[PDB]
Amino acid sequence: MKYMVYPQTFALNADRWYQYFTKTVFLSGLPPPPAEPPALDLAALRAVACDCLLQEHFYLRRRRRVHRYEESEVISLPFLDQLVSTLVGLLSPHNPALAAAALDYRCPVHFYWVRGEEIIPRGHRRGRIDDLRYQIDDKPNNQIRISKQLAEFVPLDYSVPIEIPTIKCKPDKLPLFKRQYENHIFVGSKTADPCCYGHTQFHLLPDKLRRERLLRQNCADQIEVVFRANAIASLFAWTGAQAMYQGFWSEADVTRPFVSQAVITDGKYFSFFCYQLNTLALTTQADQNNPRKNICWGTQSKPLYETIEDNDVKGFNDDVLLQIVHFLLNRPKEEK
Amino acid sequence: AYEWGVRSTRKSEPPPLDRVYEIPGLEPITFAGKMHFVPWLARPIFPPWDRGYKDPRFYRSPPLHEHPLYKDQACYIFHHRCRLLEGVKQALWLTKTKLIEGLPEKVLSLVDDPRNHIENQDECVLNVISHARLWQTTEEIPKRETYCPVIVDNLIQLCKSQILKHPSLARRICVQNSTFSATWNRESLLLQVRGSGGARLSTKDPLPTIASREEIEATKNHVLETFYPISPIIDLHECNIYDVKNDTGFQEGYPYPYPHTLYLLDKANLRPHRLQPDQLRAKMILFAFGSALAQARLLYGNDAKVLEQPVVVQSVGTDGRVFHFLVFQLNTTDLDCNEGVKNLAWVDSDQLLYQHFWCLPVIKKRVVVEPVGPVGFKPETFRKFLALYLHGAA
Amino acid sequence: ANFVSWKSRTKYTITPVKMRKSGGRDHTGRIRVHGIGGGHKQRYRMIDFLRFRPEETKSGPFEEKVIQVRYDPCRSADIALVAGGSRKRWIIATENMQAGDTILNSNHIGRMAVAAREGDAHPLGALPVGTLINNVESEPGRGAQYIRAAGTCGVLLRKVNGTAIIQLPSKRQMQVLETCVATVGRVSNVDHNKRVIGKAGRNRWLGKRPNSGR
Amino acid sequence: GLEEFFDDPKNWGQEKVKSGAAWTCQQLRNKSNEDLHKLWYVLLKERNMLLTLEQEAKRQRLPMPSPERLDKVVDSMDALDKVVQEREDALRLLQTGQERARPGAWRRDIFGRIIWHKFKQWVIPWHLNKRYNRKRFFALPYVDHFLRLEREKRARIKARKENLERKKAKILLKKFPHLAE
Amino acid sequence: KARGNEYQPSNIKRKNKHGWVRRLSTPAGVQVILRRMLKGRKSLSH
Amino acid sequence: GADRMSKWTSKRGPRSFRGRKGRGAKGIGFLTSGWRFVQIKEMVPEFVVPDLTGFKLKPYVSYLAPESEETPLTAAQLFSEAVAPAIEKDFKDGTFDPDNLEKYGFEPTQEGKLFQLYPRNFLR
Amino acid sequence: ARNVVYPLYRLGGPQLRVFRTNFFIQLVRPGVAQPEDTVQFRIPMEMTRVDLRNYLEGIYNVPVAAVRTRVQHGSNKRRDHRNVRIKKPDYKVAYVQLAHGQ
RNA sequence: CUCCGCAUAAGCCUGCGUCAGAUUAAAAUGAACUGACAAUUAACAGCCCAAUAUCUACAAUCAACCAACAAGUCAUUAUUACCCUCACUGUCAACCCAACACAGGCAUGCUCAUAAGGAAAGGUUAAAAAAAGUAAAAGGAACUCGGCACCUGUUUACCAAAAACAUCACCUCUAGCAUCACCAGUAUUAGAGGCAGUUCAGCUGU
RNA sequence: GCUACCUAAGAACAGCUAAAAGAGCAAGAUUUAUAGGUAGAGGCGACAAACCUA
RNA sequence: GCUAAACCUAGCCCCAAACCCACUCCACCUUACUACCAGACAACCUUAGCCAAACCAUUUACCCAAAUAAAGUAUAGGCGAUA
Ligand SMILES: [K+]
Ligand SMILES: [Mg+2]
Ligand SMILES: [Mg+2]
Ligand SMILES: [Mg+2]
Ligand SMILES: [Mg+2]
Ligand SMILES: [Mg+2]
Ligand SMILES: [Mg+2]
Ligand SMILES: [Mg+2]
Ligand SMILES: [Mg+2]
Ligand SMILES: [Mg+2]
Repeated sequence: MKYMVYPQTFALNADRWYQYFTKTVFLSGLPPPPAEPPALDLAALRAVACDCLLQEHFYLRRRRRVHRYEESEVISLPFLDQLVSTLVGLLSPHNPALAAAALDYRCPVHFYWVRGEEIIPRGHRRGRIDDLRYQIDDKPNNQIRISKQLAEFVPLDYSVPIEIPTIKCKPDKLPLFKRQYENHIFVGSKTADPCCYGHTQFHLLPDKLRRERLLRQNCADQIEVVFRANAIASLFAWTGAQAMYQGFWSEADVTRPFVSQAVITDGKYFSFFCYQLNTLALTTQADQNNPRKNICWGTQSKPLYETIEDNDVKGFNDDVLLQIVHFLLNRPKEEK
Repeated sequence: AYEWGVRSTRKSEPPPLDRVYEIPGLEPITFAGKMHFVPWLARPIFPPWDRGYKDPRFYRSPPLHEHPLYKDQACYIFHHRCRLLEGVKQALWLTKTKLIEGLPEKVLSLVDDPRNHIENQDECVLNVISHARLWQTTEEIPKRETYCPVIVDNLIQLCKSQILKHPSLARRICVQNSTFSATWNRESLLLQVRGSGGARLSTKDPLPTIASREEIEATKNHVLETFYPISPIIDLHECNIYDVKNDTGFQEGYPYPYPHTLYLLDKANLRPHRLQPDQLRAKMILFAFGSALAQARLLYGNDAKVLEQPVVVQSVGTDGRVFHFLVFQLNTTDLDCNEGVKNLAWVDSDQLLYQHFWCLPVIKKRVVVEPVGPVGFKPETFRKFLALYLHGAA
Repeated sequence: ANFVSWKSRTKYTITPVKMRKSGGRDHTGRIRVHGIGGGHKQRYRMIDFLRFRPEETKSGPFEEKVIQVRYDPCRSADIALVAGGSRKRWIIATENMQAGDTILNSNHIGRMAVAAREGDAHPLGALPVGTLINNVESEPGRGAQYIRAAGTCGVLLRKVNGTAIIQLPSKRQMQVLETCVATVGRVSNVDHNKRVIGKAGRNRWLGKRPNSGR
Repeated sequence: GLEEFFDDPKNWGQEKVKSGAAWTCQQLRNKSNEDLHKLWYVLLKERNMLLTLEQEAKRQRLPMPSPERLDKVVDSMDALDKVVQEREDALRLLQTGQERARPGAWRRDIFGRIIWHKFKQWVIPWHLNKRYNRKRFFALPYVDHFLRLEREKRARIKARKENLERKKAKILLKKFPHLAE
Repeated sequence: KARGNEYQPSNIKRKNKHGWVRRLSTPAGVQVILRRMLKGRKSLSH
Repeated sequence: GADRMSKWTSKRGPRSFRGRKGRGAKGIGFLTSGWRFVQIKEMVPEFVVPDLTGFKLKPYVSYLAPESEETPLTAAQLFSEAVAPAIEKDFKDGTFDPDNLEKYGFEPTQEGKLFQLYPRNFLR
Repeated sequence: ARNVVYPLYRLGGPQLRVFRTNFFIQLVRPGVAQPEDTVQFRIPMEMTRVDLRNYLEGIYNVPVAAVRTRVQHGSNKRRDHRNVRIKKPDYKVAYVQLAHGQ
């Protein structure tokens, strides 16, 4: 029996609980720029971004009526697919790694890990020690897998004063439920695939977590929590699976950081996250005197656009678009 | 003549009415006042009940003839699920087109030189096959409903890496969920083609005309082959409620109005649900013809004339392992009569990317007879796939 | 739940229809015919026995092309998918019926005996005297109920005063009107009888369970 | 706020909490409908607080302070319902002359008993209601004998009770002879 | 080899076989309910 | 072996039984395709809570209160206090006529009213 | 409200309103450890979580973020002196999470 | 020691959680009995869907090649109608049907020897008889009812034999037809009947 | 809810010769979960005159 | 000396007399006690065997409106039993 961890969750303040399960410290902003001692056609990237935003909303003729409860799967989902599929092509000249990268569409990502212990409260097994097991079954809208690892954002032994949140009750109160089924460690493709490293992941929040619904449920403060919880869980699962694809596990911790990036949007508001996996030693034994922490960087959600009227996009934010480009321009450092 | 539907399964006939109804001037006492049935009173006759308002979940539609779009003349609609009995031969007659085996010299020439081939093309193509047939999911053996879409998407992504060499490739996008509609008459038969499914490769510029005027005129000698006693409209949806409208699929101002290529997937796990090779090619011709006709009617109006500037549309059809390639030129919109100029279609068929794939090693007497991976890979097929993609940008 | 017959479809189609086995029981749930039970699952193909059935708008004789000839689990004879105009249907296949062949269905009686062509359907009166026929109907337009099994064929002995005398496969004379359509030739699978079941297990596959009288 | 569910912090721990009398029907009858509507929620919040205290007392295995407060609050809310129901009842009689708010009818059931059948609300007429028609609001002749047995069973019980009462009266006279009257 | 284990509990079977709706479905079943009502059974049916 | 006496509830039976049976809560919507539940705002009961600020009545009544006789309200008493005065004045002035019962608050029918007395269409 | 017929709603009809709700709830101490923002209640069987959120917000002006409910089975094991089962009543438990970080 | 174990389904219904007990097991800590208190929180699962017409020949088996027969779980379109949202219920346990020396029964997934789950000995003595196991001189079945080594399918028995029944083939018998079985079949069909290894060598507490 | 037969829609079956698939050693006339049907003048029965909650 | 013993009520029986029953709210014919969708299923038809004839084969009883008497009479019946 293990806990089903849902990256896209309705649980209040889920990000704080997910930080404990993954031993992740969350910092505001993005990672420090990579120290370093073919111009970017911003006008062509803005045009392509608006040609995908307007194709789904306006130009494309729909045979049937699109209801409010289908917009996320009928308009938002196809838009994200084209936006990623086109930017990667346009940015391939600037980033050679993109030309050989693997682009996935709604492929599953699985990570199974043990964190902490519990005393069985009831039954014939009462009193015995049992490991707390967790499983993440994620399905990012799009994700880019490369064959060469990206560079770290900070050193492996990087430390911060921020403490990792704790919980005073059982994880079940999040709420979290237990189920027993196949334990999968999956990066989006089998181990035989040479593209076993993660570049960027694109997540579309489900309609159930839409900003409008959260506002009318007295959960305005939870708008950012949903974004953070999605990033922490998904990127931890992705980087953790990547590290376990290289033979690392709780008793043989990673000897180098495993980083990945995520873009989390609801179709209009975008958030950008960076995650560095520094340790897999999360069991009570392996984590006894482990100083390493996992780090996640994130920004506050910003609207890509304000409104769409007919064939005109009003309020396009180039800052949000450029941030998407910056994530897609990150490349694995070449050797001497 | 044997009638279908046994009596025991048909609704029981109404019970014999009480004889008090027969007697004139007598009002049968019924249980309607009680609001429930009793066996000792006569059954009431209830007037037809109407809800009196609209309730979507309990809506009833009017009789078919009363529908506003009902027409006395039937229209035969070809859609993604239509399977033609005569296959390509029926498609050639329906579209008034002449078939040429193989692809055009201009298209193939693009891939003739090595400078256009992708680096490690065979190694890259082999990885795409292994990813879609083996690595993509946790399942041991991925099914056609998953690998067939993935293999085509990845192949398009592989061909999309040539934007570095050819900057014109930046002016094309791949559109999902687009639908087009074209209506035309053949020998007084009203025909329609409603296109849906697959991927539409759109470009900002029209494709060059494959055939010169001299070849276009040579088509007059060609006589459309006929099949008797099978109708040209067999296996088409005979519709009486329809709208005779032409739709390219996008509203005015779409930056990518020209359909460069149509990708059609036969992603059905069960073999009966899968189209036959010839039937799939017939769907490619009609969809390619439908997209071209929608463009011609848009630019040149609803008139039925030989086009001064023909429209070229390409189509690729596959079930994940077998690929079919098509280049269609819409020379004429005057389709009502068989005689005259005819459309040209270049078709390359039964092109195998790989003969077989082994997801698990074949072991006989504890010896690895066959290793996992593509079997009988034929890189020539991908060159034809690359040639169609490069066409118009190289 | 009480027995409900699967034979409820009211509209003809060539799509195989899912069947429900009876197990030898009638609607009361009691065994009526013994030795019936189990077997392989079978789908029903609606066989059209009124060979001369023109399309709704069209009338008069018409032709059909044999798209396919295939095995039928619901009968001993083989069946043929025939396409004419815009309509397809299942018919019984003759001994030499083959894919691609064209067959004719006519309801016209010529002044003399028209040439006998296997797989065609003409009125008994039109058929030459002394020709092998199959799928004969008792009454005009009733539909073929006789000589429908594999390899069976009746002969048209004589035509007298608007009626035809035919010999059924059991060597019994039958008299029907001359406007009764029939099919020229023997039914397919002439070698049906030759086949040996061989194994008791095969009987179970055919849906025939043990039947012990005493 | 959430503190409304608990008593005045001063009262916590006190053995008793002095409270006034419960509202009587006559006192409430003088009040207006708008006042009764406001009094209901005043009583409702008090009832929830007392119900909360009652449960916590069980959890703490201690006696509830001043338990009669809950009895008084339930009495007042019951009186408020009666006063408001009487106003609606009287108004219904004047405008419609209907004794009951909910329509119904006397019916026989499948067992032969006579029952008052309360009507339910439906979107379709009864003759088209598949589930409603399955109900049988009549009894067949085979029910007649069981009705007689049920009636005779009732008569036997009634006869025994009346006989017992007369016997008790004779026992009473035996012990108290002056009661002869 | 097992003995006395004829009962293989199934709620669907128990309701369908002996349920209230089953008893009312026929006149004999209705009389079953009537007899139990007369006897004063606490449970008229399953 | 089955327990006949115990109350039948949604906890008992197989998965189909447990899902179908409820605990008496009123439905607030319907199920669409894909077992998606659509909640109808109007079906959800709206609590009408008044403003209790500056409200003098409290949960209890002071014991120093004159006990009074209990007189349940009746239709006649309501008529004499709410409808009789208006008719009495009009009768003296001769304006009163039977045809105009509605002037004094009589409702010929309940149809078209938001709150209909019979059949009652409003919650307590 | 409980033990009262609900007026049937037709598409496009007026809002359903309850002027004097007869729902009474108990705030209870959690038997186990709960999050700081979680409040536990015992409510009637007929009260839905939607009712409880409106009930608390409307009557007590308590901002409610999330509400979850469950049906606690009451033991039927106890037997009286007549060997007749004694039923501890089933009750519904609600878990309310306060909004605005309260 | 492991014979399992964990989970789901089905069944069961609070049935070893806290507190208390004068109740209970061989046991005046334990407690599955009694009293009080607490508890299982949905994402898993259940609970689904507007109408009318129309569409649906091509198995599965790594589905590719070579093959078949018992012939197969998996599909629509047209027009009309439709703007809304996350309710309700299952969620505990050492558990069920039994038998009252587990005598036994019990679907599915995973683990394939366990990371999970368990204790054959109340103490002693070491008589007979009895049960099981192990070892056994020489011999090696001696003395004992009897050692060990016209096709197919069920049955009692079991190494089994035998017979019985079923059944392929075979044979006769009845039947010229459709809308509830036979059969959505049609005499190459359907139904009802009949079918006529020892010895030796070798090993064993027999 | 046992059992016999049947219906609907499911499920299970390691290795070894392995052509042939077969109770060969150890994929079938096999086993098995669920729901339903046949009721005592009866049902069901590869028929023991057996079984149909002793 | 233990185990126990002892008790007088609970009610019940037979008559008489009188023709009984039952809509707080809510739920309940679907898997009863389940707020909320186009029904259609509809009831009526000799009681039988058997107390006995010492078997059994026709044959005997259970109701139709006043206690008594006519009268166990007329009468029926393997003219037997018996009615
Ligand atoms: K239990
Ligand atoms: Mg729940
Ligand atoms: Mg779900
Ligand atoms: Mg559990
Ligand atoms: Mg252990
Ligand atoms: Mg022991
Ligand atoms: Mg001992
Ligand atoms: Mg020896
Ligand atoms: Mg001897
Ligand atoms: Mg020897």
